[PDB]
Amino acid sequence: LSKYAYFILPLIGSVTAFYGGLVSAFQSDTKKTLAYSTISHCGFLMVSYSTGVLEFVILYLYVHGFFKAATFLCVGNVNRFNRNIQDFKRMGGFYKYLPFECLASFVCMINLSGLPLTLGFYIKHLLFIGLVESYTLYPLIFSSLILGAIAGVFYSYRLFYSIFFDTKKGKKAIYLQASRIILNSKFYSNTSLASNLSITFLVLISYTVILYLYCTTLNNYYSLSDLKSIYINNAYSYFYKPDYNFLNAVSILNWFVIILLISVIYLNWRWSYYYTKSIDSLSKFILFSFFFFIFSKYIL
Amino acid sequence: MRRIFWNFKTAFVGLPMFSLAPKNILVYPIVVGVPLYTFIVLQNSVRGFAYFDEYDSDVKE
Amino acid sequence: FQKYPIPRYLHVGQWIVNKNWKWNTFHMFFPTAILCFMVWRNSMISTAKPPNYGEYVDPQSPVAPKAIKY
Amino acid sequence: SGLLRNFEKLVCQSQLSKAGHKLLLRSPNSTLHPTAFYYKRNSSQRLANEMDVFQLGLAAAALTRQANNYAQLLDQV
Amino acid sequence: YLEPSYFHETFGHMSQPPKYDLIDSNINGVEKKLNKQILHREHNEHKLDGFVSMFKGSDVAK
Amino acid sequence: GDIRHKFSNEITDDDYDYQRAMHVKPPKEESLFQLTNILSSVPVFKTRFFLDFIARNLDTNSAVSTSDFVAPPRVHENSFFVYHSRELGNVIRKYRSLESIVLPGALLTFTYPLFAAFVAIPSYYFMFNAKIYEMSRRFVVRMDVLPHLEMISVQRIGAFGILYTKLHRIQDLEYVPFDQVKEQENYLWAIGGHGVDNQLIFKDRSTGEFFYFERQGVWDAKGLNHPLLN
Amino acid sequence: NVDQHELKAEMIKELSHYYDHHDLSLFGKVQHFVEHLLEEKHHAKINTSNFDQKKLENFSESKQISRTVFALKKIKTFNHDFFTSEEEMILEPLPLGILTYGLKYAFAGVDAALLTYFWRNWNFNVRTIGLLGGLVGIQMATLHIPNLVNEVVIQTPRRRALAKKYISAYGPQFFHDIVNPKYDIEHLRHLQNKLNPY
Amino acid sequence: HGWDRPDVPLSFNPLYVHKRELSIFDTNMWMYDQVYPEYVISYNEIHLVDQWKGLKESFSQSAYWWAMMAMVFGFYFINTTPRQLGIDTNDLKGFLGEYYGQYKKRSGIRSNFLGLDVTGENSIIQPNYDRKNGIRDVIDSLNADAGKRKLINLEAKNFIERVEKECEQRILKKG
Amino acid sequence: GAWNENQQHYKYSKEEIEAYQVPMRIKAGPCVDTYIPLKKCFQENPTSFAAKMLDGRKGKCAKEFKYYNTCLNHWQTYENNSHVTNAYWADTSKANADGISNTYGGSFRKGLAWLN
Ligand SMILES: COC1=C(OC)C(=O)C(C/C=C(\C)CC/C=C(/C)CC/C=C(\C)CC/C=C(/C)CC/C=C(\C)CC/C=C(\C)CC/C=C(\C)CC/C=C(/C)CC/C=C(\C)CCC=C(C)C)=C(C)C1=O
Ligand SMILES: CCCCCCCCCCCCCCCCCC(=O)OC[C@H](COP(=O)([O-])OCC[N+](C)(C)C)OC(=O)CCCCCCCCCCCCCCCCC
Ligand SMILES: CCCCCCCCCCCCCCCCCC(=O)OC[C@H](COP(=O)([O-])OCC[N+](C)(C)C)OC(=O)CCCCCCCCCCCCCCCCC
Repeated sequence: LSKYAYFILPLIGSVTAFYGGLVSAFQSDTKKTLAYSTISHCGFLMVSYSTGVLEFVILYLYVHGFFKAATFLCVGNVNRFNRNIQDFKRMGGFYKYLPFECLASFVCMINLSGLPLTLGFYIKHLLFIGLVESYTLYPLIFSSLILGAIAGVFYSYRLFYSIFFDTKKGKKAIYLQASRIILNSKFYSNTSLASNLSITFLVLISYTVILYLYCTTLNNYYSLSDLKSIYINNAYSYFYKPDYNFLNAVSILNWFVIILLISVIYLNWRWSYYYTKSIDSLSKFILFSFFFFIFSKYIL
Repeated sequence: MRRIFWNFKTAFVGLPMFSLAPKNILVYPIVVGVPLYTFIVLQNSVRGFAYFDEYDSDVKE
Repeated sequence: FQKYPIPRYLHVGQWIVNKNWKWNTFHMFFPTAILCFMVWRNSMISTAKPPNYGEYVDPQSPVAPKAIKY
Repeated sequence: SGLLRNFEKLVCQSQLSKAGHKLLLRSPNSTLHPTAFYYKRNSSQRLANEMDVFQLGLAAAALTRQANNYAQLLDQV
Repeated sequence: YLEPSYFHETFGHMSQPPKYDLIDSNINGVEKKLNKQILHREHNEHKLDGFVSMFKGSDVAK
Repeated sequence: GDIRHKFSNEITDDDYDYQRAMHVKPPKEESLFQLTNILSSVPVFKTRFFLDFIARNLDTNSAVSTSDFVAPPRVHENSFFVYHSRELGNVIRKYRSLESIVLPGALLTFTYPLFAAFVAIPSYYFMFNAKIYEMSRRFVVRMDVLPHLEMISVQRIGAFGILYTKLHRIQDLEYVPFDQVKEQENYLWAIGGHGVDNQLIFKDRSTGEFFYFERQGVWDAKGLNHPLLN
Repeated sequence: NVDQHELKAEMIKELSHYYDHHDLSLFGKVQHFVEHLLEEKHHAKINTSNFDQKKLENFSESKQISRTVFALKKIKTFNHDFFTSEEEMILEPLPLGILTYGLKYAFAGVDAALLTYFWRNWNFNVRTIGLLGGLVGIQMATLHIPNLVNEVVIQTPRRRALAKKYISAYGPQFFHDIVNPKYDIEHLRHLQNKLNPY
Repeated sequence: HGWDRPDVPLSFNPLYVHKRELSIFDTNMWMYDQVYPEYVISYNEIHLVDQWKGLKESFSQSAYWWAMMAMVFGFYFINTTPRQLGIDTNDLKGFLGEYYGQYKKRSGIRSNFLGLDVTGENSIIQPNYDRKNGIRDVIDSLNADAGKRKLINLEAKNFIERVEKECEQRILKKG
Repeated sequence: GAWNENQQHYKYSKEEIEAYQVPMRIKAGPCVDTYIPLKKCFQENPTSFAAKMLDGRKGKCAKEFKYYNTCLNHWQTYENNSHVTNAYWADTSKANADGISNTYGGSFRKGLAWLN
């Protein structure tokens, strides 16, 4: 029943989401990257509340909390291995020294950044399902929401690749001291077995709880308990029985994400022996995608 | 650790064991099991295997 | 961080390990559990829950909310 | 380089490795002669001011060839 | 596999693998042709009735 | 320095074999289901028909370079070879050939060709113009010198995978320093100038045409050490 | 009033473009136009009086079981409240699983890789085009294969068991009357299933 | 390992020597410490000399993001239709009904239950049942949108009934 | 017959709605009559969230879910005007000519990217 809320929650939420995601896409520190990602997701939570659907707010909160916590633990192990240097400009090649951290960080980042086919993608899609279009500042709000939703790819890819699979930008003492032949044993680990088990169980329980919440809310049979709210809008109609225009708009968003993925994967910012072969791979991937679309839709 | 030493396929515990165990374990079950079981099953059906259909089942609503 | 000596007179918790920590854990957990059990009983005396599934509130029953008779 | 394909017409890299062979490359859109690059009418300034003897000779030869061909065509009009 | 809606939105609807009952083979002759025509008419009428029920049941809930 | 031999329960090198699919290591043994073992054990691959099929398909030996010196066929009777691209030119031509099938295929097979074009326009202008296309336009696929004209024949790649040769006067050629073209084209040199020599950039000043040469391209000493080219 | 079949045919003609037509590409429109000529004619009135029925005594027990399977399929097509969920699943085509879907998309990927290889190397000849055509034809046939195997091996025993359950409860003559084209479909819509607890 | 390291040196906490007068005009402007004293506010972006230069730089560089937001909005504006969003029209006696019911009953300005000759208006926080501002604009917009959606559904029903009647007339007329 | 009606054509009272703990979101819509038997059956058939999330027929709750799904389809279509919107999307010219809904058709713009 507040006009101030109606005006301030979506605008501030969208501005915050855009700002946080954009700054996180440029941060070289891991902890600062995750802090600005948290700022962006808090803005998205504000927007989700402004949509009038509280179930979406609960789902977004749970997904963001679980995967942000797991990513924080992974980057904390990385920082401890790097001896309290949080910037990834002094990292790279940590996949071998931190295998579990690499793989768990991959999973938690693809879930956290809302990459397609993931729970983050589901929560962002739900956010865009219920976004009201009657706001005076809707242009700015929607543009900020789009630019903050596409910003997850950048910071997720940058963090993961720079930490684990970039060149060895770190110091020689970090790598050489952990790679001595005497240390080779069945007990060898640059992290703790307890840390690995904690992160694994955290991810498993997060998946179980998020799936349970999705089944309780997003299923055809709505089984969630009362949220004690009498303001019921029609945002669930577009989740259940959407029209073609909304599907095409979310398709626009998906193709923006795809183009950004193509950019981050294939852009060569530095000279390499594989520069020509990278362009060849891009060309053959484009042709293969076109022919795969042709065959899977028409021929068979 | 447990550096096992085992002549595979030339030893009593191995391929000869695989070839030998089924043919000897399944001797009495196949020489006194089948005849006894057949006698016990077929001694009832001196006149037939038919099930005398009590509770009708020949009636439909 | 490399361990450094700590003054013997200082009652600080830096690198403090008690060799008898198991009995201390026992005698700090179990009585705490008993205290919390007593507090839990006391608070369960004053506890409200909505009706279960298949149960409705009779509006004329004393349990139903009441209005002031001026 | 090819499936269910024969390369009889393909030029061998062994042939290409020898200097002085008699192979000629024919490429699409290959303008190998500048016969029309430096011909322009309604020049603002002198052709000598804007062009040198090489370009002027190219243009003059092209114009002479075209005029002679047209004069040849004049014999059956 | 279970929520391919992203592929439906992003790449459109692809050609599903062929699913058919092949149950009409039980009967043979002109009866099969007549029943197939009846079933095709029923399917078309069912799609039309779904459309008409969607466009008519608007004021049922009051 | 390793002391795993001193202990029994310590991990062995045979346990570190599942990591071979993830860690590069010299081969130790061939597994039962390895591709080499499958090909060398199944007798159907020993038959002549499979051997003949393999020996007459895929890449041909005629296309394999047989020397470290190559003389491409002359573009003109009097011209002499100077410079030729090797693999970047092939990749550029194969990438620009996508416009000959994918672009018409997009028109004839996409439900919304206007949507495809509306997404491709910013992709080109913001990412792909400075990545591949503009470098291809300035890329010198081949360079020969016609001495009678005292000019250079530069063969380049055009939009749909085309090839076209242009003639440029030698006296009109100038050297363009990278620092001279550094700031005005930073994006191109950031994402699309790695395969070409940024320290060897030339320009036909009559038309303002830029000549970029591949770093992996081959130069002929005889053509380069010519009085026309000094 | 008017004939309901003719009225619904006219309404289909009037409203087909509203619900039965989605957006298509140029090649999609070409395929739709081609298939429209090949599509079955939607006839409002179908002459069922030209058919002569054969009594059950001619048919064997297996043929009667097959015909009552078809009768149950007809009822499920007309009356949607007749069968339970499990009976409908027995009577419906079996959904295709990961084997079939991965098979189809592996075929599509192989075709796409081959076509990419042909385009990049310009390997387009009569032999190559024939190979592509044969490959796509074989792939289509062997993608039709899993549905046939599913239907026969799994459903057919289940459908025959369902029919035998229904034969002993309704009547072979009842199902023979149902499969007859002259049977009133309007009466079939309102038929109450004795074998459904509802 | 491999060397007997001495204990952690006292140089790990260097003693700070005050070389400057601690001005009273900088009171609590410094975090005071005997090791590593600091200014109370850290300026990592000191390449901007002032806050006005910082504002100018921020607004100059934020123009790129303004342009990008404009491009995104234009792309979604020439390619997307506004949706049918609003309150659930099957429940109008709820959130919308209660608002207008409260503004209609005016129970906050009734007489005192004891005759104290004071009503709700006699307070700093007092009711105003003739205000016509605030969330009422949004409530009116939601009610109008619900009415519009109901009208669209009614028009669709009328259209389908008209089509059915026209088809019946067409088939019956020809005979 | 009606989509909002359940199998037994029984209307549920306020006390029954309270006792069966109908969520407010369902209560706002018109599908309480079809939702209540489904929830009753699910209470009588306690299944894990995986069973609900995976089963397409909802297992034992088949008929109740069929009625509730029909009601949900109609309810979310009418709350969305998705039938009219899809009719105008399939053929914008024919829908305007027929006047399916002039209120929606007078402010409908498909978009350049979607076949103009
Ligand atoms: C990139 O951000 C920015 C940040 O990061 C969040 C920053 O930290 C900072 C730094 C800020 C400080 C240090 C303190 C300042 C505090 C702030 C809160 C500044 C925040 C600034 C912004 C959020 C940027 C806003 C600036 C612009 C130019 C808006 C960007 C959006 C567009 C350009 C889209 C253009 C919209 C158009 C053309 C609408 C045209 C109208 C129609 C098409 C009609 C449609 C019909 C309807 C019914 C819809 C109604 C629409 C209306 C009425 C339009 C109104 C909307 C508008 C936006 C005008 C700055 C400067 C910044 O810059
Ligand atoms: C009037 C002009 C007509 C021609 C315009 C041509 C513009 C596009 C030129 C580039 C075409 C090549 C890129 C797409 C290749 C096919 C991909 C596919 O399956 O699309 C399905 C769909 C076809 O489905 P559809 O268009 O029938 O409908 C469903 C899709 N929606 C609802 C979103 C419209 O293709 C597209 O949506 C095409 C989008 C192209 C956007 C620009 C791409 C630039 C980057 C090029 C590299 C892309 C790599 C592969 C990415 C996808 C796979 C990971
Ligand atoms: C020039 C080219 C020449 C060659 C062209 C290609 C020729 C064919 C090449 C081989 C492809 C064969 C395709 C047809 C297969 C038909 C299968 C069938 O009948 O399915 C009926 C169906 C397929 O099931 P379904 O997945 O479709 O769904 C069944 C229905 N539901 C979902 C309800 C369960 O059933 C089965 O396949 C039975 C399952 C058990 C099968 C046991 C045998 C071993 C195979 C196990 C599965 C596969 C494991 C390996 C996977 C791959 C690993 C790398």
